[PDB]
Amino acid sequence: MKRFNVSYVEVIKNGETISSCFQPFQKNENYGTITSANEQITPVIFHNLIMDMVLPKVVPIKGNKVTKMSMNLIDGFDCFYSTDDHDPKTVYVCFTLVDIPKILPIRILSGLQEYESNATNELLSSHVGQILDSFHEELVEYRNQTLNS
Repeated sequence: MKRFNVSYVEVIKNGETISSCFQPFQKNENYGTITSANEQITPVIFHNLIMDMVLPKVVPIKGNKVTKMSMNLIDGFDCFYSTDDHDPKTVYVCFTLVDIPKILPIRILSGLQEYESNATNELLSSHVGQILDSFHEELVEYRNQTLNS
């Protein structure tokens, strides 16, 4: 099937990871990418990627929300960064799969903002998945706002 899955969701508070959603899967039924040549990297690689690339080039969003570094931090996954809706010292960096378009990670971070919890290396991951399922529902709902049929 054609589903989604944020490979690694590393949150950041004051330039320091607060939460993290780093869990392997080996492309189960979401998106073909990780399975062997993308399950060795440690959250630190991404945590340092972000911190060393994203953080030193992050922004509190002015009218984008969940923007990809477009710097090619690493190969195999897609890396974007979304700062808190009211706390620049509370970023939200996601590490989806290159196969994954540029819309899930957007709903993931913006989604975590839908809740009130996302400050643990096993909490944000929650809404990430709970937002993942509801994500598509939005993609479907999105196909009926101003269309003919």
